[PDB]
Amino acid sequence: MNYQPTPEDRFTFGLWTVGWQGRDPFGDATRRALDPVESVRRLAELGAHGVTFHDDDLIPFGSSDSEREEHVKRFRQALDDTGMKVPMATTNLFTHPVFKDGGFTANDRDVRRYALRKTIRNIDLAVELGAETYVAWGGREGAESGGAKDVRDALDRMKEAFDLLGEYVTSQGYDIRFAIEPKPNEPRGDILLPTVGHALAFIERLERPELYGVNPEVGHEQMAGLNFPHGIAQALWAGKLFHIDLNGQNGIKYDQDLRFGAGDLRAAFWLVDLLESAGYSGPRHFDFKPPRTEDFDGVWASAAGCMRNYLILKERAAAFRADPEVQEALRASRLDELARPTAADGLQALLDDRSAFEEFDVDAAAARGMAFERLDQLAMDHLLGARG
Amino acid sequence: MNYQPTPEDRFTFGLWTVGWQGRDPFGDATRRALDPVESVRRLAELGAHGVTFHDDDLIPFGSSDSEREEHVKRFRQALDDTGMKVPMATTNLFTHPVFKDGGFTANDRDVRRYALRKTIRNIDLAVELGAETYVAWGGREGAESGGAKDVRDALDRMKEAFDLLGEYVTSQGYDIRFAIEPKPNEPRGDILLPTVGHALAFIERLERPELYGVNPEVGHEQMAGLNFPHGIAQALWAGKLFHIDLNGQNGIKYDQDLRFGAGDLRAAFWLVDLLESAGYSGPRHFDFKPPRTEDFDGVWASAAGCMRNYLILKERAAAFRADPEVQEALRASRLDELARPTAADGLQALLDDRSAFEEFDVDAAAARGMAFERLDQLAMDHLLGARG
Amino acid sequence: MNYQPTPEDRFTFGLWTVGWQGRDPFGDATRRALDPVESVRRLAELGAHGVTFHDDDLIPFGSSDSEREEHVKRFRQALDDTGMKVPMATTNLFTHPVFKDGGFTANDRDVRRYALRKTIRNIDLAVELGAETYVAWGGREGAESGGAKDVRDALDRMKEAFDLLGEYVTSQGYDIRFAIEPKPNEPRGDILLPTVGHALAFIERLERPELYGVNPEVGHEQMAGLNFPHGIAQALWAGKLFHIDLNGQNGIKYDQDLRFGAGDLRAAFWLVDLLESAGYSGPRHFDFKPPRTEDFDGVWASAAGCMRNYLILKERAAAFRADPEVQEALRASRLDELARPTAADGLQALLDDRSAFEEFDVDAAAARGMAFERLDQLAMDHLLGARG
Amino acid sequence: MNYQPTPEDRFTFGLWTVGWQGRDPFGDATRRALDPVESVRRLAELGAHGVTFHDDDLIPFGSSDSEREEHVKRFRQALDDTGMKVPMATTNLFTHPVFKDGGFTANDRDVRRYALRKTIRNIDLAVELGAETYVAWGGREGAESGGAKDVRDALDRMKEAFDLLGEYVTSQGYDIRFAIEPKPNEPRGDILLPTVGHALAFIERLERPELYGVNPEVGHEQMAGLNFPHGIAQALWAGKLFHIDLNGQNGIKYDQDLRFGAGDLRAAFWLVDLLESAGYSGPRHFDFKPPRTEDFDGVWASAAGCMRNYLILKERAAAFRADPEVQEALRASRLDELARPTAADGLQALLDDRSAFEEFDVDAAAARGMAFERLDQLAMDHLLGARG
Ligand code: NI
Ligand code: NI
Ligand code: NI
Ligand code: NI
Repeated sequence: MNYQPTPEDRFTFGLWTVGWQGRDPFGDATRRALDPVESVRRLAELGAHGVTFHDDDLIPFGSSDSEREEHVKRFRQALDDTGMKVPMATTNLFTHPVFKDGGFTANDRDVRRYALRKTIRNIDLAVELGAETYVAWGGREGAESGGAKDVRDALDRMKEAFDLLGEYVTSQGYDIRFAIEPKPNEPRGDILLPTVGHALAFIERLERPELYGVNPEVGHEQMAGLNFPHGIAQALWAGKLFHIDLNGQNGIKYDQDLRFGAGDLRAAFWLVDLLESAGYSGPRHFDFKPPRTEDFDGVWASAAGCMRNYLILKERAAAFRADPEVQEALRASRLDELARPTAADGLQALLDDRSAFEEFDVDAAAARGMAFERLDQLAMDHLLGARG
Repeated sequence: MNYQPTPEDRFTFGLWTVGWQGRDPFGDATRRALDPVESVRRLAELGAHGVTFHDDDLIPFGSSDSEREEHVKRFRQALDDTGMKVPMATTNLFTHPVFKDGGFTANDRDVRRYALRKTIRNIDLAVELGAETYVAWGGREGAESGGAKDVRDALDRMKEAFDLLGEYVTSQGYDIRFAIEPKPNEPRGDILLPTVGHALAFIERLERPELYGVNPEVGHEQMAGLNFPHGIAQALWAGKLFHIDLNGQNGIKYDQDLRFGAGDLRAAFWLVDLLESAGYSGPRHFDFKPPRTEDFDGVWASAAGCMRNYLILKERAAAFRADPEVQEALRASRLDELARPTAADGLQALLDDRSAFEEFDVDAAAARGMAFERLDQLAMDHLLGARG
Repeated sequence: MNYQPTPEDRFTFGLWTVGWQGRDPFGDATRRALDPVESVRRLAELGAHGVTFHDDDLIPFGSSDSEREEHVKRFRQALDDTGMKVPMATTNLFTHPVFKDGGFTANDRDVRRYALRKTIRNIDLAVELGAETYVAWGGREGAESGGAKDVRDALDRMKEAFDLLGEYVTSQGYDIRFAIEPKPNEPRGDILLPTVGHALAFIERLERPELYGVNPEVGHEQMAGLNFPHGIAQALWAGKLFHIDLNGQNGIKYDQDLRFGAGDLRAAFWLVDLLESAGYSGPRHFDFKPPRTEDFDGVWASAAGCMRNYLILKERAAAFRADPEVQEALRASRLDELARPTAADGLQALLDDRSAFEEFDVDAAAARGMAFERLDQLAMDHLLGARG
Repeated sequence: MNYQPTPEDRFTFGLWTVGWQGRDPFGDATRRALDPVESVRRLAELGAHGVTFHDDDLIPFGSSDSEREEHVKRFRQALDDTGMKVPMATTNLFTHPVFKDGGFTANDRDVRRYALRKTIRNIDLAVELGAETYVAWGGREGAESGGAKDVRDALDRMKEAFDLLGEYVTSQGYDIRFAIEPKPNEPRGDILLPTVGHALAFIERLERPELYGVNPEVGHEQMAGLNFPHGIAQALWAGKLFHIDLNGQNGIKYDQDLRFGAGDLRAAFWLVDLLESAGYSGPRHFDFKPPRTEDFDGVWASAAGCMRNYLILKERAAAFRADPEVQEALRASRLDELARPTAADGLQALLDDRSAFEEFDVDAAAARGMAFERLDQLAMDHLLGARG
């Protein structure tokens, strides 16, 4: 009755997560840098399936074409030695001062062209390493003040950028899809496409919408006070959940990036329930930061904790849905009726159906209790392993 | 140099706004009810263009077909006497206990059919009164707990509802469009389609998307900590801003519905700037509540205040955009460059353009300051009428 | 290994909690009213220790002196029949329209005098029924706008009110203490004494500070995004935690009043840990609302759930502190060193101690990891009953 | 009719504000470092009264006693050359990795002793430079997880630290007072003494309370969604506002530190109104950050903007309080009655006064409107300079 991860569980980590040195807006690094090769090795030992990277995590900004080759070759050798995969890659368009007003929607046109070239270069690298998903997080696309950015022009520029990227992968014959990662704020005062919904809407305006989906992050939707499982359900409904980032957040404040399971524990339970129920089959990626209070031992403890907490929640959610008492409570709360069409009989039969209105007993309907609290206490008992 | 509204300004109010009696979750009504006919009269005297209604604001729930006719005829006479119009109408699907688990996405199928019949009935009434926009606010669509609602099934049901409504207006030959009004929470723990972005995305999945747009509300996006002007810009970009609701909100807390201009005053300034600049031509609707501390004199003072504050902001934003010093600062901050295509030369020329990457001087670009703070202080001076 | 409450567990409920009819700002009551006598009976059957009341919960506003006697006598008989106690009482100074601008700090002086008389009358009643704690929640003390309330004058008035109440109980020889209940907002735009800290500070300015403490509520501090267990620790440190209100809240939004255990589950765990560890011996009072989706069966299910979730958390926290692996991790994280004085040797020895500064090896100290993540994963394993 | 600051206006800035290089959690510095001597010079040219510093802003961490002397002597010469004063100083106990778990409440006892020695050393320096106020911001005192910190022990340690500091300044005969600066979160998950109220309460438990007050910051109380002017009024009421930090914040999110006037503009108006009305006579200190989008020209523009926006608000608030129409509206809203004692006649006369209860006409009182909306629209007109 234990919780050891296997590469079959598809757990992945970014190089930048366990390799975060602990620098925050008020303080210096508390840990030395990690060689990517060591991270790949340590993570493989913990049971992880693969790793992800920003271009600049793997190849130091300003590297010569040959230094580049050397960096990649060592990385590739660590992957061969461990069996680790690289399912996703992304571009760093936020750290260098040149991106201080954004990458794809910077006001300066020459910066936007440069942002696209830096991206295209890394897409080729990611296809070579086998990635299937290319993520875009526009961390610097946004503003601190109202006049600094015309948002209709900036969306035109954002669409222009993504359309060109889609032209490029289709012309090269690459099999890779894009995933946009929303965040409402930080480091910009307000960021463009702030939530899963804004990114889903945007995508429908691209030339080839089928090439793009979303990469939602637990803590990001919670920084807007939103229900993350609800957001994920809408993305699944639209057919657009191409990737997901897992972590923990305690409410509306700075982006904490705690390990998965920390923060809002019940939201984590309902998220795992939904992913496993909908048969989500992509990576379970952790975008998190071991607190700067920790040494390297606490770093690996924190990474193990991410995977452990997913597997415990997976087991409690599976026990909840398999419990006959729970299946009866779902029927008592009429979840089965929610799944049936309101009016498969069609508009005309509905208009002619007097039991839908003229003779509907509104008082008897209103008196029916929904029985949601007992259902929710059953879900609580199961999460806490208190089923008696 | 004053600020009197005229019916040309297209200011509208819901019957439920100035007619709110002051009941809140912790206290009794502090004001008597208003006859709709008196509200129409008082508002006409204040300079308003028109009024809006929920079915149940105008016709008491449970009214006989003849009481109904009487209520409508008196209303129509007040409109004829004053020249007031009715540009928008909506359905009350949230007050009656029968809607306690929602209208279109209630778990009980018979409640969902009833919700659609109650709606269709009011669409006919709204077309008779001349409305051009039919608003839907699903205030009860949502949940307090994770197991109570499968969100993929509920979105199926929501889409089913809106598709049927669109079939009905097209079969009747009615010229009316729908506008969905998002809200993140309250009165449900979490509400479905919580933000402008989620509603825009949803619409793209309907059978006839062209029939539907959004009706965003200032306070609702701010209850999620989001930038309302940014949200409106995205709706304008998508061609979907069919209506708008104006009011004030002080941050993330219960829905305050203060008069427009109250709450976040700078957001109000940038919103007015954007609406007038984009040539938004629909109603300027106020969805607000005079505080329950007030008597009827304070009610009409609060309603006048809404319109006054819009006209003052309109004048300050127009002065800001006409100021030659501001047009020069916009150029200094490269807003003009934001509006130009990144790569009208096409993908291949970009890939071959060495100044976009191989020979891009990243250090010189990064050193360019954006000059946003002086621009923002110019916007502040103009808002405060302190231009010297 | 089960979780049945007994009157020894000191669980109490307000009449207004299970008796809430479901009216919210957007909808009608969904449940009939409960007779106080039935609530006392049902709660006794569930294992509760006692009940609490507002004056107006027990005696309808505007009751004649004799109707009053009748209401009290029936109540007293239900208490005798069940063994239930009344440890706390409070005043309703927020529902009647007369309190729309507050009770003790209303701008109208005659309303403030009336507020004090209504209070004094109920203190006598509470002493007769045996209450030991008199709670004050100034739900209407505050403002929607900046000019409406001078806050220094209002604090003068608040202090005046509480000093007079203390003069009265000391002159009558009553053994009862007062507890102030903070809330940051709702129903007023901002409420005075918004958090536990503001109320603790205020008390130190009263004539007889020893007579007053706080009654913090889980959801209220969380509506300000604060850490409720931290807040409770500060109140315990000051010797001022005279009572506590338990419930659940999902983040910063309207006051949800969910059952205890719902909302932020980890905060609930750390709260129970602290109360049991500090030996808090007052009532465990639930101030919560069964969702309006529920019928009376769901009401009693929700109330049982409050007590069940406390007892489960109590058992997991006790298991955590008794676990030898956890006691070793606490030592590894230096919690033992936190409890020792920094400088019991005194100022002069510290100034003369060169190992505190001149010869302190700052680099070796900084490299020590705090081991907090493993400790926190041990706390998680224990909460989820996953200890292996 | 313009807005030029003079040293009489008592405007001050921290060295760390205009000298912030632009490093944030996601990106590199965008500006070179500033020599303290140049900042003192540039600020003097802008009209500032003085500067403040952390020990480590002025003397690089790890400096020899002689390098120290050199740094101080150049600084002192810049002060002599410009006439600038140093009214406040503070300690950096948050940047160095040694303070990763706090300074005064770190779990490691040797770190806490070192924190006190680093502090005492800087108090002597501050007294030499003439400061009157010594500020303490415990940015690292707090936790990311529940078990990492026992908050009652940590408050014991915090009190121990401040008592020793007070023993030291009294034994040295120094005339300097302490001011504690609260913040609810960031960089720790939750920080101890999170709001003005918590710090006021804490102080009352110190050995010599009269030596300590608060230094509230606009953005910090707003990160908890609180009303900053209300908070300042409570501090003034307690006699404890020894210093204040001014800046701008857009709601509940990461600490933005925008220039004063940005963020919530109406809160800024009511704050200035209160400070000038209560005769606050300390420094008007700006703790803010010029956005990293800016070059040095935008840095000085942003600093000028702080002072300009204070002087504009000062003029609008003074015009509001001097307006006879406003004085009449204050009387109409009964602000004059708020300032009168509720019961100067005493408890016994109140108990015997039948007009306070037996014969109080509650219905007539309730019908009185408070007239707050017209008052608030007068305040808006004055702020926008739209008085007609
Ligand atoms: Ni994040
Ligand atoms: Ni609203
Ligand atoms: Ni509450
Ligand atoms: Ni700050």
